[PDB]
Amino acid sequence: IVEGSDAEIGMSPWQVMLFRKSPQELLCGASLISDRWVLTAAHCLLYPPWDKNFTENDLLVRIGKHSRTRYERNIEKISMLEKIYIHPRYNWRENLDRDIALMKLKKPVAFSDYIHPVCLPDRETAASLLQAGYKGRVTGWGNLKEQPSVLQVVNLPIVERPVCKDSTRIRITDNMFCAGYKPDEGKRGDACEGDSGGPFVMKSPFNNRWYQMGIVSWGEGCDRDGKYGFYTHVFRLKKWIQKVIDQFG
Amino acid sequence: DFEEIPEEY
Amino acid sequence: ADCGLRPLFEKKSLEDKTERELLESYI
Ligand SMILES: N[C@H](CC1CCCCC1)C(=O)N1CCC[C@H]1C(=O)NCc1cccc(Cl)c1
Ligand code: NA
Ligand code: NA
Repeated sequence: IVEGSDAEIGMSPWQVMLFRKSPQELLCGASLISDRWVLTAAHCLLYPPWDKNFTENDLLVRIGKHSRTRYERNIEKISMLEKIYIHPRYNWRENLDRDIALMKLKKPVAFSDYIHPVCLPDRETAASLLQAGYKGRVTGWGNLKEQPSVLQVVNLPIVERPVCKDSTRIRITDNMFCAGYKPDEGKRGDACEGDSGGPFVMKSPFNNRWYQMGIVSWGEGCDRDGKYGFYTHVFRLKKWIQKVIDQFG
Repeated sequence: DFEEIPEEY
Repeated sequence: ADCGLRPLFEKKSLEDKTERELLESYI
């Protein structure tokens, strides 16, 4: 995260770290959506231009974390993957369309003050919250500019789709939205390398619950003036998520 | 740069 | 059931330092 701030303890108890087994290192961000399912970006798992193709056994899930590098004894929990499910129409070849994956845990994780699932939006929450100017929150342990001691947080406004489209040469789809400040806005901030797969969340003013509206997906550079970060539109791929869980739950 | 995790896991 | 309600914040009626920035943008 660029130009963010240190998270408060328990501020993002759905935050997950995707952790490589050898060599031991941060792969990606992710989020907890129930006691056995974790949501992330497909590109965290499969990205042939970079020779990335992980299988269950290559990785661990670390939940409840705050510090990036420390083993947080008595707080974090470390989980093994039973199964990875990647969107069957994920487009890694051109624009990262449908950049989404689910991970099923071998065993359920115990909830705690530091470990708790985020909600996924229904259609009316999506309709109400996904509006230009409305701010969400992105969290991660990624690069501080184009590494932090602890989890970082930044609040960013959703940007209007024509602006999103005009800021890039990439073909933008309905399954993405972009967020970030304009040069004329003063404020700045962005996701960056390492934050991939982490959640963009919003707090519903109707029922005061946090909802994950986006997944950190791509950006040309990090916190560049005139450029925006792009997020997978979780509500738009809801059917697929429901299908996977309802079948393999 | 990461603290090692328990052997288990 | 309980999704999206944080033990150290909503469950205790405590607010984090910047959530009100989000609320204020929901115009
Ligand atoms: N710079 C690339 C641009 C992407 C654009 C779509 C087509 C593949 C290349 C990119 O963002 N990639 C290439 C592979 C993964 C992803 C990434 O680094 N995402 C992390 C990231 C960085 C900054 C902002 C965000 Cl929102 C996410
Ligand atoms: Na209400
Ligand atoms: Na920017």
